[PDB]
Amino acid sequence: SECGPLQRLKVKRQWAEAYGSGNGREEFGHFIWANVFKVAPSARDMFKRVRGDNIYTPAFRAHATRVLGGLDMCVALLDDESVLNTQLAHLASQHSSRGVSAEQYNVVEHAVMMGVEHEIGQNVFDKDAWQACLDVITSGIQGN
Amino acid sequence: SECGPLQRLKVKRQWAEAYGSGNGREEFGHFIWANVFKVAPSARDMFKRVRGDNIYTPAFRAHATRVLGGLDMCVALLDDESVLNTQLAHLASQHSSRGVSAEQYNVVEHAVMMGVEHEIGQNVFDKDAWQACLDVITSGIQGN
Amino acid sequence: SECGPLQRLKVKRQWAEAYGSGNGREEFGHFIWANVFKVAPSARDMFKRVRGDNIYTPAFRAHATRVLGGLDMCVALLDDESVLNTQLAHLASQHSSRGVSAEQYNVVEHAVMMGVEHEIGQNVFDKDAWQACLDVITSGIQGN
Amino acid sequence: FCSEADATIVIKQWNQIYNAGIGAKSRWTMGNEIFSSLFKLKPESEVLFNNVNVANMSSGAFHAHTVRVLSGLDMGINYLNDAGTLTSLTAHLAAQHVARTGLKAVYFDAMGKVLMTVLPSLIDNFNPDAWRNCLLPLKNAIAKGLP
Amino acid sequence: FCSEADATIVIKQWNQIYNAGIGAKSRWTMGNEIFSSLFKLKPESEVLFNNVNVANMSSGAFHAHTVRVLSGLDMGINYLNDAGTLTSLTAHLAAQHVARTGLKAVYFDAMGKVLMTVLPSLIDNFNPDAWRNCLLPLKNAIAKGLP
Amino acid sequence: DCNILQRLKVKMQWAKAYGFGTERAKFGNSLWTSIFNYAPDARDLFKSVKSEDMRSPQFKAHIARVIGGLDRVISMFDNEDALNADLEHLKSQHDPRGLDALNFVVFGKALFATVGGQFGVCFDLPAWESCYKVIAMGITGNDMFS
Amino acid sequence: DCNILQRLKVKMQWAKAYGFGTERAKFGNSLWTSIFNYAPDARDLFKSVKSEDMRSPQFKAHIARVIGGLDRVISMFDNEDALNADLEHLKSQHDPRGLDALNFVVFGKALFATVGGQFGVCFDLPAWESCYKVIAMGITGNDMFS
Amino acid sequence: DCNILQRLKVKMQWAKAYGFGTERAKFGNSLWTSIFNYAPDARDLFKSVKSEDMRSPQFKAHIARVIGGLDRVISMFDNEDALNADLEHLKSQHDPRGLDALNFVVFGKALFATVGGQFGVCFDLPAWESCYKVIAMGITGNDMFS
Amino acid sequence: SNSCTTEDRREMQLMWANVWSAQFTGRRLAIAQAVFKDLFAHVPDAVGLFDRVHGTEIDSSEFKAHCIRVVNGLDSAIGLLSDPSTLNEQLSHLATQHQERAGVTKGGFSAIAQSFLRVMPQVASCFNPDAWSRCFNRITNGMTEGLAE
Amino acid sequence: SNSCTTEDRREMQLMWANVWSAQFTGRRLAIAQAVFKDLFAHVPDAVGLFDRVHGTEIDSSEFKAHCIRVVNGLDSAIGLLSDPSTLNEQLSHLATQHQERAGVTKGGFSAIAQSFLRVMPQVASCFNPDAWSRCFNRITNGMTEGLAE
Ligand code: HEM
Ligand code: HEM
Ligand code: HEM
Ligand code: HEM
Ligand code: HEM
Ligand code: HEM
Ligand code: HEM
Ligand code: HEM
Ligand code: HEM
Ligand code: HEM
Ligand SMILES: *[C@@H]1O[C@H](CO[C@@H]2O[C@@H](C)[C@@H](O)[C@@H](O)[C@@H]2O)[C@@H](O)[C@H](O)[C@H]1NC(C)=O
Ligand SMILES: *[C@@H]1O[C@H](CO[C@@H]2O[C@@H](C)[C@@H](O)[C@@H](O)[C@@H]2O)[C@@H](O)[C@H](O)[C@H]1NC(C)=O
Ligand SMILES: [Ca+2]
Ligand SMILES: [Ca+2]
Ligand SMILES: [Ca+2]
Repeated sequence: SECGPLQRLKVKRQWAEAYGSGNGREEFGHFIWANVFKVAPSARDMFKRVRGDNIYTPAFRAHATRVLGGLDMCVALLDDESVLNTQLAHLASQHSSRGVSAEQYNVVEHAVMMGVEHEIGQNVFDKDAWQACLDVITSGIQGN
Repeated sequence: SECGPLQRLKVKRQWAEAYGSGNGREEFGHFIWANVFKVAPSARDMFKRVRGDNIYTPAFRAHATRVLGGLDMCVALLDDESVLNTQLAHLASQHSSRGVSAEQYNVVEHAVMMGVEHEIGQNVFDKDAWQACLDVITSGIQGN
Repeated sequence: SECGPLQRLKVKRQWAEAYGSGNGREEFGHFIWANVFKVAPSARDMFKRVRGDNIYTPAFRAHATRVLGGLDMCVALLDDESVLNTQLAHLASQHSSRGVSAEQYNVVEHAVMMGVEHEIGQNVFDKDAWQACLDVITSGIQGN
Repeated sequence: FCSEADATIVIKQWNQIYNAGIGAKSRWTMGNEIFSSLFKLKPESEVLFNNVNVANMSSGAFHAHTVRVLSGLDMGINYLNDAGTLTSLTAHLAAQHVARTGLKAVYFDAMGKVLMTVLPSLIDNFNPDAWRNCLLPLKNAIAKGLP
Repeated sequence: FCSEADATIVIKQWNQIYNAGIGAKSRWTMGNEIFSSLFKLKPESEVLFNNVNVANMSSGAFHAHTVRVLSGLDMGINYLNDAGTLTSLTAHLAAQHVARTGLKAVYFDAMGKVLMTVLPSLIDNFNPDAWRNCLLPLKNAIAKGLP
Repeated sequence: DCNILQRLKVKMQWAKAYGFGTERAKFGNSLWTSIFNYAPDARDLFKSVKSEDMRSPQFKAHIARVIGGLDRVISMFDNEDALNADLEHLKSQHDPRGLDALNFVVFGKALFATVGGQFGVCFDLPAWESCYKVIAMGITGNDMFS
Repeated sequence: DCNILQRLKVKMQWAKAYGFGTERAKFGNSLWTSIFNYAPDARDLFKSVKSEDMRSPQFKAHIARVIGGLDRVISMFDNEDALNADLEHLKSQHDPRGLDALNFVVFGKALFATVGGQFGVCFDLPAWESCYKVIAMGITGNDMFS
Repeated sequence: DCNILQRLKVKMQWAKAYGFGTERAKFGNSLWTSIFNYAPDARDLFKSVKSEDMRSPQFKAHIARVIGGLDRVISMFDNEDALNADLEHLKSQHDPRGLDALNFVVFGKALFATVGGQFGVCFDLPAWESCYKVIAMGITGNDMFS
Repeated sequence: SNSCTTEDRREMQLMWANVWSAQFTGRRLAIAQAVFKDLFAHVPDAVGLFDRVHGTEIDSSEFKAHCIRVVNGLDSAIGLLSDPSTLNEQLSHLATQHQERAGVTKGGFSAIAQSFLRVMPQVASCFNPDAWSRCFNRITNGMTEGLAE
Repeated sequence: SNSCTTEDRREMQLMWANVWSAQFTGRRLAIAQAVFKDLFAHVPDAVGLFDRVHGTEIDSSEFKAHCIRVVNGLDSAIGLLSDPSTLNEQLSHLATQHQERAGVTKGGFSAIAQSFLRVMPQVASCFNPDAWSRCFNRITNGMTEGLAE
């Protein structure tokens, strides 16, 4: 599937519902990263500075806050190709010296998809649109 | 445990509650097949024609509709040995040229059991009756 | 993290909420042991006498009742070092001839933690306090 | 036109992707996808939009055209429960199209298939029967009198 | 002092770990952790509690002291929405501390940091801003007039 | 005036006061009840849409087209190219009718009273005055909206 | 202009939007919140009534005095002698403060949004515009309000 | 008397009748309304906390300290060491005031009426009589509470 | 309009649920056999279309299992009237199952539509023939897409 | 007291949500660019602090992406006002991001605080400047812990 103009609009609205205003964001981020470290417990080591051992701490919750904010910036820019590439390159530099594998980007990809679906319901979740447009995002964070 | 006359009656009533009238059937079928492909992702390939890659598509939802209808016919026939064997043989021919392993029939078996329990509650779920009577069903779909 | 006087108080109150008065105890115990046997299906064999094959039976539900009662006695004694060691030694003798590995005690440890969190919510669950004080409990049941 | 329960489904699904609190960029993004698809089913119809600079679908003139087309579609949808007013609204839209030379009723059939194709990609739980029950009377009322 | 919504949060989180249905053992367990921490930030202040046998923090005299300190703190918290009564309550607590020789206002600053450190280890979803907004006016009103 | 912040403000308050479904028609009826009350002479200009009976399907259709035009123009407030192109399109439609520009002043007053009366006390009247001038200037070209 | 019929309309719509009891305080707070949001620099003109904190007793007392002046001026709209005597009295209190008359234009905009937002869709904005001019002319003497 | 079972019983019923928040102050006011009604002469003993007006912040502060003292003493019922130490502390505070011990009898009666009136019919009066004697004995040392 | 509306969809699922037996085939079998008896007595050459499932022996286990499959397929379609996206996919699968069979045309579906219109009021309470047929025809329209007249 | 109360926290999230666009940067970009335009027109030497993100070219893609990051950071902090424990951690991370940059002081935050106080009423309905600044200052107090005056 392709992340076309229609899929970008659908992903935008579905993200806004799942991400919400701010009340469910702590639960939203917790659901995502509990899935990440369950599927890949070995990834916890890269999060030593933000208490990856304990995702219930305020230190990691702020990290999950920043990660979701990064996704929100990308999703809000899916209809703005020029500015989206600039912000994706900024995320790339934030992960450059961390050795994040392409396997892990897909793990977080799947957790984000399970989290949005868990937030808005399998009844409306558009898996093809979400998979194609998160590929565009993660592929930009890995340089290419 | 044995799928006797009493266990067939209990499975009938518990299936009717989980399967319902039609409103929760989409969620019921989704819960089952999300469990199937999670426990055995390799089984997705046999479902190429019905979009096994994306169980959110209308194409796969109709396939899950047919699978649940097949279970409903079998469960409704558990008290009618003669007619049940006829319908089980019809299901057997529908899977004859597909190479379905005995391991997979048990995977779907477990997903159906987790789905019914998730629908009616662990507080009332009769695991012995469900396991013994689904064995009778799957064993008939495999010829023997 | 250390199971200090403050962590013992927090674990006490959080356990009392999750364990409750008696209405949700059947669901509480089921959630725990469904996690145990899923992470370690090989552990079912040690529970032959109490129907470890079928955790829905009244026989296993009474076993889960006794296990939770044992945890309740330990948690209620976390502020009483002398009496806690006596009861922990009683639990040790109840598991002496059963060959329970240190890996399994941590599996049940994690299930209990997931069950309490599932009961009181990730929003308030204190993972460090629960991990440190359950270590004190399990380490006493293993002799040392 | 269509029933109140069907119209209720169409109106709620439409406001989901189109309302007053939606920036015009996504408005003409949907418009461009709709008309680009119409020109792939009936390439003969692209010549009819020369007055609004269809040669450049990124221009202000053509963005404004798709905006007012989608606004007319929104106006028809939001009056599905006012059959008397919808009749007058669609009669006015028909006169605005019958006067245009080169328009065939088959072009509105192709537009219907474009809408039935694009909207499920945008709308959650798109109901094609409720939409057919309401859009098809709209389509015929706008194409009433077209060759 | 502090707002009604802030006071409501402080009062509910406080009753969570301290109320009438709580045995005194956990009462002085919290008291011992609080004062032990105070003596690690300001070791000079431990001498001021010699009259209540601070040399043995397991004694009945010192357990009773921490009990009445936490009871006074509980009294201030439960009157956060009665600003007139809280003023008189804190003025009485101030006189009970100004008369004690060797007490500096900095000691109450250290007690504030001890409470901000210990309470999150005991309270679910500890709100440090709501607690700062209410405890700091309490702390200053009790330390009003201290050197 | 009508800077980018006021344009967003106007889009915000418009979407709220405009609503969905049949409330949209009630807003439009209120707008046009005010126009004809502010200037009863303007009613005779709309005999082509049966202004003699504001409940008729003919005038209800006119109401819907007008408030739909406001909606699409307000929605394009943030894109000058599309906005001016649509305002020119509306100008080419209103020019042949030889309308006194003083009625576009009356339209604005009625629009402010209807939007603000529906939106509540947080209605930003200076922003609506400035941004309605942009709309009326595009439709009439008259520099009284300068 | 503000003829006698427009004065009756304004008195009627004011009395409805103004209300009883604590509704007046809420009405006054919205009016002055809108003034300071329309023109944040005008806030520094009210340091004499502690405009730094709008919920302070000093500024709430000023709010009460202003909407009390509006209420008494509007009530006297139908007696020229008493009305002009009070406008002259209000003029003598504001003149030595060297106020830029443009702020009285901003005040009018906030008054219209507040009364209109409270009264609803049938708010007569042209009537309030013309009659507020009479008030602002009486207070400032500036022919900008002529 | 006042065995360990009665001490737990008293702690139970106290926590229920004492409540949380502002109900705590209503309980305390009721307790002291009963004391002064049972013995009007006792009111003059509390002029240092402005008993002349039981609604004053001075007497409300006294009420809070007293019922807070009951709470902490009842909470220590199960630890003799801390209990007696705090009762001695309360004794050293009440001794210099030369109080007639008959008022501590009045205090108990009012406490039973207030707790039982708030707790309901399951109030254990024998347990409260026995365990209040332990409290009054610690504060006064008078063997009339033997 | 003769369209199957959302209102008619609710009414059909009500007419269907008040007759459907969720646990025992006794009621499903009775309705199905009665429909085909009505179909065969009105279209005599239709019995030869079901030679494989013993159409002439309505009480055989082979035709009992076929009747259960037909009613199961109609039950799935009636339920999927609430989700027309999935319904359109299911009606296509049913269409190809009735394709490549000479004798299965659009005329036989109009006949079985009459069969249901005569069987259903005998077993269903509060039966609405208007609302029933509008959505029954909607269902058969998808089942007879690539069939002869 | 001038403290950011729970009441003020609710009001700020209301003032913010009624202006925030959850799907398109058009409203976020407009507010941010308008804030920095106000900041640069009041603090001329501040533009040199953003040489890396093309501060002089407010309409560049580089400064558009920076503006989106600033508003995203403020949006996360306003939401975290409901969870001050996590907020304190996020405000520390923002502090070190503004540390080790000569020219970034507590005076620039007092200036951008004025910038927001002038931009927000133009775009926000029912704007409360008192409640807004009390919690905005609470947010900046954590962002300027280890900064110069
Ligand atoms: C796929 C979308 C992702 C997004 C939107 C994202 C976003 C972010 C953001 C905004 C930060 C903050 C950086 C800073 O403030 O210095 C961050 C940090 C980090 N991210 Fe990601 N990230 C993504 C994927 C991943 C993955 C897949 C991994 C590893 C498996 C990862 C590992 C890290 C690490 C180790 C940090 C450092 C945090 C610290 O120690 O302070 N990221 N990420
Ligand atoms: C255990 C109870 C099962 C039931 C009641 C059931 C039922 C059905 C039904 C009714 C169909 C429709 C066939 C048709 O209309 O042509 C079907 C198709 C199919 N089934 Fe099953 N099935 C079961 C088990 C399984 C398992 C365990 C697998 C594989 C792991 C499987 C794989 C398939 C495949 C590949 C198709 C073909 C679908 C297509 O491509 O159109 N089935 N099944
Ligand atoms: C970690 C905390 C644990 C607690 C509080 C606990 C508690 C108990 C209690 C109270 C009994 C009842 C003994 C009796 O009445 O005779 C019991 C039995 C038993 N426990 Fe545990 N246990 C714990 C861990 C484990 C683990 C990790 C395992 C194995 C992986 C285990 C395996 C068993 C077995 C096999 C029995 C025998 C039950 C029977 O056959 O009657 N226990 N446990
Ligand atoms: C739901 C479907 C449609 C709707 C709601 C619709 C509505 C509209 C509206 C509101 C206008 C502008 C009227 C004005 O000038 O005020 C317009 C213009 C026009 N439409 Fe349609 N329309 C639809 C489908 C079609 C189709 C299928 C065609 C095929 C050729 C078509 C051809 C045109 C043309 C040529 C114009 C004039 C462009 C110009 O101004 O140069 N429309 N339509
Ligand atoms: C929230 C903080 C505090 C509260 C609520 C509090 C309250 C109290 C109370 C109720 C008493 C007993 C009064 C009585 O005799 O009836 C007391 C005693 C005392 N407090 Fe405080 N206090 C606090 C902090 C501090 C701090 C920081 C110091 C530092 C030195 C301090 C020093 C003392 C001393 C020396 C005594 C007397 C001990 C004795 O009786 O020998 N307090 N306090
Ligand atoms: C912002 C202000 C206005 C907007 C957005 C607007 C918009 C519209 C629209 C969309 C139409 C329908 C064109 C068509 O579909 O053929 C229309 C028609 C018309 N407008 Fe306006 N209009 C505005 C103000 C006015 C005013 C102030 C007057 C006169 C005082 C006026 C007089 C007319 C007339 C006479 C028609 C044609 C009625 C008919 O179709 O018979 N408009 N306008
Ligand atoms: C438009 C209708 C207005 C009315 C009816 C009105 C009414 C009043 C009244 C009754 C007072 C109290 C005078 C006293 O008792 O000393 C007052 C004071 C004042 N007014 Fe106005 N006012 C209006 C507009 C304005 C405007 C637009 C401004 C400035 C932007 C303004 C500036 C002031 C000032 C500075 C004071 C002095 C406050 C003090 O320190 O006592 N007024 N006004
Ligand atoms: C169980 C019974 C009682 C308890 C627990 C109790 C407790 C207290 C407490 C905590 C204080 C505050 C001491 C301080 O902070 O300085 C106090 C003060 C006082 N009590 Fe009692 N009390 C009791 C009975 C009585 C009775 C029966 C009387 C007299 C009839 C009495 C007379 C006083 C007086 C005069 C004061 C001082 C008032 C002042 O501060 O000016 N108490 N009591
Ligand atoms: C609402 C009306 C109908 C429904 C829901 C329906 C449904 C079904 C279903 C589910 C099957 C099973 C196919 C399989 O398991 O592979 C089937 C088979 C069949 N149907 Fe229908 N059907 C309908 C009407 C008709 C009519 C009117 C005819 C002929 C005039 C017809 C002819 C057949 C034939 C020949 C078969 C295959 C027989 C066999 O497999 O031995 N159907 N139908
Ligand atoms: C509420 C106020 C502010 C917020 C929420 C905020 C937030 C942010 C954020 C999220 C970043 C991105 C850092 C990164 O991605 O690594 C950033 C960068 C930066 N900020 Fe702020 N900021 C604020 C005020 C200020 C002020 C007042 C100044 C200077 C006077 C300033 C100077 C900078 C600089 C120099 C950078 C780095 C530029 C670059 O990376 O090219 N910030 N800020
Ligand atoms: C197509 O139009 C694009 C959009 O630019 C806008 O519209 C054009 C018509 C001009 O008015 C321009 O000033 C506007 O900014 C252009 O960017 C693009 O270059 C155009 N393409 C071609 C091939 O001309
Ligand atoms: C410290 O105090 C501990 C607590 O015992 C109780 O308090 C003391 C003061 C005595 O009154 C005793 O009778 C009480 O049971 C003692 O257990 C401990 O030995 C004391 N420590 C030292 C070093 O004296
Ligand atoms: Ca990927
Ligand atoms: Ca099996
Ligand atoms: Ca362990």
